[PDB]
Amino acid sequence: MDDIYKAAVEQLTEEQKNEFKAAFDIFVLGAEDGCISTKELGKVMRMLGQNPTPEELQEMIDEVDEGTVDFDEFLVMMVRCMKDDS
Ligand SMILES: [Ca+2]
Ligand SMILES: [Ca+2]
Repeated sequence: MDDIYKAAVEQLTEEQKNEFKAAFDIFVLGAEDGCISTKELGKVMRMLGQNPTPEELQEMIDEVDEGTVDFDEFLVMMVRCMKDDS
């Protein structure tokens, strides 16, 4: 696991990770695909209750990405987004 990610991901409980994975899995054919599209990214985040803004999604893509998002990148983006609730 990339070490920066390791402590965004330490904010999440095992149960949150499992829930997040079940949503993510809806948007891939997991038997052959490990990434969702950048278009799908906001859809999975909204499925999980987050409401990222269009400028934010591009920003997270620029800052987190290693047009695609895999599961650990997705976890980091969820953790970032969870911190902008009001
Ligand atoms: Ca739960
Ligand atoms: Ca559930």
